[PDB]
Amino acid sequence: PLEVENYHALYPLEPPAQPLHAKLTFPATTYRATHNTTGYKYCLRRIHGFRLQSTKCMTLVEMWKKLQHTNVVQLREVFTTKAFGDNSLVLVYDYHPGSQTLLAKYFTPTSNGPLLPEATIWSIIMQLTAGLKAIHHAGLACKVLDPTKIIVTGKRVRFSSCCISDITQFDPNASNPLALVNMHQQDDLTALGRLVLALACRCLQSVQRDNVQSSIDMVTRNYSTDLRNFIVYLFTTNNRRSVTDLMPMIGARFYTQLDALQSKIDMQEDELAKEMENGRLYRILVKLNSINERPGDRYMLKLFRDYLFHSVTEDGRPWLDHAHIVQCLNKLDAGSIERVQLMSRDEQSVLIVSYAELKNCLENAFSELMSS
Amino acid sequence: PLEVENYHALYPLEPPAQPLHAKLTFPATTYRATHNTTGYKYCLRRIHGFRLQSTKCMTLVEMWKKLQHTNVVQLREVFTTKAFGDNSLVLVYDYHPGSQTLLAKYFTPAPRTSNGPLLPEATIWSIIMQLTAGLKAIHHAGLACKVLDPTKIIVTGKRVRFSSCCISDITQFDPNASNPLALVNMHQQDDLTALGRLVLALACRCLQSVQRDNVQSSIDMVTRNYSTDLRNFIVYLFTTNNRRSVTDLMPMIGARFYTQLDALQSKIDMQEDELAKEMENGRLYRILVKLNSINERPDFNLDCTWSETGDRYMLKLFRDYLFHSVTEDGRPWLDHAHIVQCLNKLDAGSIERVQLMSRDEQSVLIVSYAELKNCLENAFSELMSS
Ligand SMILES: Nc1ncnc2c1ncn2[C@@H]1O[C@H](COP(=O)(O)OP(N)(=O)O)[C@@H](O)[C@H]1O
Ligand SMILES: Nc1ncnc2c1ncn2[C@@H]1O[C@H](COP(=O)(O)OP(N)(=O)O)[C@@H](O)[C@H]1O
Repeated sequence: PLEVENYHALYPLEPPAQPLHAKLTFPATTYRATHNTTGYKYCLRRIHGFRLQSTKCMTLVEMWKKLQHTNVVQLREVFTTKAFGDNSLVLVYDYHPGSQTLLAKYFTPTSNGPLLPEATIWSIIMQLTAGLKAIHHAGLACKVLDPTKIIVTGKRVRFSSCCISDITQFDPNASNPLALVNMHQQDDLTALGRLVLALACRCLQSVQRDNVQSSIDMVTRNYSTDLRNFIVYLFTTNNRRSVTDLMPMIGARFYTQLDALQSKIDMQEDELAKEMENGRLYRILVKLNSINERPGDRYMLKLFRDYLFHSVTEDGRPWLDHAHIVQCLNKLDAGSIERVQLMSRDEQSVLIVSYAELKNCLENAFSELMSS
Repeated sequence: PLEVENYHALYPLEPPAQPLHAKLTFPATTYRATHNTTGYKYCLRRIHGFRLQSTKCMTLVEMWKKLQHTNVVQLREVFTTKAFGDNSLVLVYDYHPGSQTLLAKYFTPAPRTSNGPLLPEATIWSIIMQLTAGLKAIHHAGLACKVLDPTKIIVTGKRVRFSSCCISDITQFDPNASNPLALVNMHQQDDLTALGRLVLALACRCLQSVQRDNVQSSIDMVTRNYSTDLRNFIVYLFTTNNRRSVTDLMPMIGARFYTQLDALQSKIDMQEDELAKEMENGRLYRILVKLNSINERPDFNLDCTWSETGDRYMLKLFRDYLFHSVTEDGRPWLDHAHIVQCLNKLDAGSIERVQLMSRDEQSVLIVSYAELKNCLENAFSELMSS
């Protein structure tokens, strides 16, 4: 299995994907792949020997593809295929690199590992809550919510494979569908509460039906009263629950998170401003190379091309400076007033040109070439 | 005036700084400056004909310096100098480029049509979420914006900032008072009021809607065309008998936080993309430089090298494959995307093979990219050693 219909270059993720419970476990596996047309790297998940029962399910998927939230791993497309040798349904998601499952992050062996700092638990709470708000608004339920089902790429938290579980369990013909999405949506909120308690305890089996109440008691000792009420709110099942209702409990923290994100944006704003250089170089040289090969002005650029890479040390040895080439190209891109002296292969001719002028020669030459 | 205290190549920002009213208007100009030691570019404000009275205001300037928030333009230093040709006090801020005042952005007219199509509500909240973020940061540090209004806020791309918060305190600062900072709380309330006017003015997008006479109906304007949350927001700020807090405004913004919190994360996503492509650009620019050194470099590099043979020739053919493509019309087809795909294949050195065709139709040459990379590597090292 090296080819799939709309993709190729598949690579197996680890750990191997868990087999999924429909009624009978359908062995299922998730893969790194590469798009055939663009060469983009995506993530695709195969569930073995599965065919969608009705077309209506397709409507449900369309909702899933349609949804777009930063806190949800994007669903890109879904197709049924026989290429693997067991005809199967594969879902393609965006591939987020170096990500590990939240289970992997925090529950792998103050218990197993130093109990999570409160600060972190809220940042998680805000991301997960945001995703849920987006999902529920979009008239969907996560369906399954638990440590394996959420992935953390760097500091970001994302609902990794939410659509799958909904697809597998869906009824094409359902008595009150919208009434059922309602119970499902609530379930998530109960499941959200169960998750965060596992986090605050940083022991997965704290959530145990038996254990939970003492686990809650622990939470309040080591963490704030707010985090308590939050967790206690999600657990009081009797009442209808909303992502909105959690809002005053997170409370003013939103400003800390909102504020943090802006300085991350300012962080990368600087980085990006520096590394933007690489781009200009790649592009400026690409214009120049295309110009040099294809056929006065053309000769001028060609002499300049010799200036950069045709160099010879007094002896006859080459003089390739990497740094010099970068400087000259940057000056060329800037179109600086400063002038360089070009020498023709003939001894007599010598050319004096401003970079700004030379940049024009390239700019003029390219446009005509594109035009033709 | 081309040299300053720490500063040279000062450039005049437009539109020109508005005069500053303390008692008698002091003409002012704001400048783009380059730091001499650092070469970093800052923004500095000169208010004309001034002398600081005392260290007392300085102790206050220290606090502004301590403070550092994303929604406020940073204060770096304040100094009094006689260089510009008179007595002036100059304040140095971080320079945010291409930024414009909030007044200029939303209130410049081209005509309820107002002067412009009423602002989208979503837009207004994001502004609210950023200004409130600013005051929350500033009060919490025991300060009052002192002046809040369309001119004093600048918008740099999507980012909204308090442009020159510190200036108001030093200019109006007095040697003798009940205390310098005894007054700060009434200032803070004055801010929260001033916030209300700004957002009301934005809703209407008519600047004069703030005026005493007009307000009630301006609020009436808001309620017709916007959410009743925005109504409550503007209205809450206007009750004056009550002591108030920036963080009291929270439930009114309410569920928007996810909305904003989300757009920022998507901005973070977009940058990681951009940041990624730049590194690729990095990888490939360098591959290209190695490619260029070799082609036609081999003028006399080797005596024995025979025409059209082995490594030098194979890389020449590859160069033609990238930059010497003809559209069926016979037009030069330069493919930007194609070139990037090929170089990545060469940089990665993939299993997959490509067909390199001579200018002669007869000659054709099929080579794996991994083999294709090897030629460049071996060709380059041979050249590097000399
Ligand atoms: N959408 C995704 N993009 C990139 N990597 C992903 C991903 N979803 C999951 N992964 C990676 O694969 C591992 C398990 O993912 P997956 O097989 O889909 O979830 P599972 N069956 O273990 O519950 C995780 O450690 C995670 O790093
Ligand atoms: N801190 C700052 N960094 C970069 N640019 C700034 C800035 N403060 C103001 N500007 C720009 O300079 C112009 C005038 O600045 P400013 O002096 O704040 O306006 P003013 N004095 O008439 O009230 C504005 O159009 C604004 O875009």
